[PDB]
Amino acid sequence: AKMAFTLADRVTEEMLADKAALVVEVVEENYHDAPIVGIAVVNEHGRFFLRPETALADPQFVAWLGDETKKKSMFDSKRAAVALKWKGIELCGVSFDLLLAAYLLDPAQGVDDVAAAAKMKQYEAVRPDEAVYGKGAKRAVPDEPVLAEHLVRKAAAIWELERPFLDELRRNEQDRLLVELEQPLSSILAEMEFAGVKVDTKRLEQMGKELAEQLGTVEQRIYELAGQEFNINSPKQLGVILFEKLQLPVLKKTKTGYSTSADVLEKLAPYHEIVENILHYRQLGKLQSTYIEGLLKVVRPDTKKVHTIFNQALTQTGRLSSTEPNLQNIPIRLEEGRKIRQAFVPSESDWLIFAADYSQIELRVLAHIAEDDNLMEAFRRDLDIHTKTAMDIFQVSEDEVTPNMRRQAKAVNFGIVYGISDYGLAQNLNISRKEAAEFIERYFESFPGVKRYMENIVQEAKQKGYVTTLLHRRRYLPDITSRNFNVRSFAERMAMNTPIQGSAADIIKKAMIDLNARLKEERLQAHLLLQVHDELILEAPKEEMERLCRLVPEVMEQAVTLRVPLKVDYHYGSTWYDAK
DNA sequence: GCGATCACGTACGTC
DNA sequence: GACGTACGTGATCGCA
Ligand SMILES: OC[C@H]1O[C@@](CO)(O[C@H]2O[C@H](CO)[C@@H](O)[C@H](O)[C@H]2O)[C@@H](O)[C@@H]1O
Ligand SMILES: OC[C@H]1O[C@@](CO)(O[C@H]2O[C@H](CO)[C@@H](O)[C@H](O)[C@H]2O)[C@@H](O)[C@@H]1O
Ligand SMILES: [Mg+2]
Repeated sequence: AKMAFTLADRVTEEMLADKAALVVEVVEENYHDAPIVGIAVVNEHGRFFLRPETALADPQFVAWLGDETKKKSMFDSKRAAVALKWKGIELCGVSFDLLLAAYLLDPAQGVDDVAAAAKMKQYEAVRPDEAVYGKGAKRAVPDEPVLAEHLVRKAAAIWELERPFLDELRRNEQDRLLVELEQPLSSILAEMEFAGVKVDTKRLEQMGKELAEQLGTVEQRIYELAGQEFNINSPKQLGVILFEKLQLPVLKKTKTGYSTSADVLEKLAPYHEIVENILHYRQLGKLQSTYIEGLLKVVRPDTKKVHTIFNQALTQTGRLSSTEPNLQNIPIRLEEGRKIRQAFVPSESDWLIFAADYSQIELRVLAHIAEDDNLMEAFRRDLDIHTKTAMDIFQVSEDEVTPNMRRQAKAVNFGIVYGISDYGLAQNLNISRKEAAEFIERYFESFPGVKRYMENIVQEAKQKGYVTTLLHRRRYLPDITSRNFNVRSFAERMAMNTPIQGSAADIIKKAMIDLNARLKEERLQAHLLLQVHDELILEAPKEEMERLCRLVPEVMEQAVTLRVPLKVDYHYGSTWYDAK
């Protein structure tokens, strides 16, 4: 049972219709400067397979690819677009992306290939990529006959599934979400990934040296205090030294044995001097392994740039994720690790890094969605929200709020957003369950609208089977009806949190689209480099800083209109570290 | 039997 | 609440 198709040796005009399912196959997981192993086209005139070397060298085919009036339906068009950018070829006219369509229909399905998306509509006339290419290590491109049929079958599925997927998106009121938000964003992410972020490798290498020295020192000190050498990196070996040789108290256990998380070590520090050293060692080693060595491993030696890949179809809440390298988790909390940001620099001379971030976007979204009078007023006054929460739940004036009170109020705020339970809050604040329960109780008394929302949203998830965000993104919560307390509760926390985190995701994605349109209208050279959930990082000529200081915050603040204002802070400097 | 690879638990970096 | 990467350790793979 083979699918019919023409294995063309040359490109013909009927392969260039103004509507087609297109496959530009890039097998390598990381598609940056990666090989395109084959091309497949399916349109009204039939199915075709084209060898990349000839198709991509064909002026007509290249022109067709770049013609915005020639509409293409694809799966993961960003992958193709970026792989083509590295070859100096522009991809335009992508009007439908099955990966993004499937993602929006149900993020939980984990659709990562055409076959997985096709199975949603009982279409199985296509094989999963893994079945054709093999897993991880044994992952190889098969001979042409096998490759060609696979690409043609994927194109054929895309061709057949577009209407069905679009129809369901329409029924879900998500058609604009795909067409006006995710698809345009995909092209923007492609530009961002392709541009990359320049790295000062000399800076990183120098940091590595000083880290190595500091590690050697702490390393020896640890052995001295332990009275013997061992693999500090090993949980088993460490636990034995700490809880057996040194007799430290076992305050927490792990499914496998002794727990040695920083949370536990801090509590053990007063008992023995080795503890602080282990914590320090943990901090330095994390920086050395994950950020210094890890980063230098992925930097391109010729341009000294790192090109992350933003997974736009993975998170259950609509957020993006970042990989190889993950540029969404570069240190900042602690000064030592924060200095790593000094290594992220502008890509051109006399340019600067510009960073803009939303101020408390999640709590502002919560105020809007819950329509809580107290919380909305708080933001209308642009109050320090943690101080305000402390005043309310602890019943004191502003000048009566102590640093510890603000710290705990802040913990409660993070918890309320996470739909946190009394135990979750108790664990984070390191207090009792009942105590944590009282804080939550006081919070709801001060913010009745929020309590009402949390109650109503859980019931809505139960009734509808899912919850939605401002721009109609959805997340199914089948566990919401489980008779298992733990499972159901987790589903409830997700019901309370997804509309918040998800709506914040919708807003910044929209801001990105609005921003790029504005930058183009103004013909600024400034361009986006990264997005870190609630912040946008750009780079631009130093001469554009003044215009960006007004333009970026405004665009981000006006992306959507809520019942409370949106507020954006911004900074700029010679490096990402300096953009503070 | 021996690298190479895979599977999974633990810890920790971000918002 | 949402992520990704590095590590250690035990198990399984691919071949003789
Ligand atoms: O191209 C990104 C896009 O591809 C998927 C598979 O459909 O993920 C692949 O590529 C990522 C980037 O290298 C890898 O992290 C991932 O392991 C690989 O399967 C989608 O999830 C993603 O949206
Ligand atoms: O007072 C009930 C209160 O409990 C929550 C969980 O904190 O939900 C429970 O009770 C509901 C009945 O009203 C069930 O639908 C739900 O499954 C059960 O967990 C709150 O949502 C509710 O306000
Ligand atoms: Mg912020």
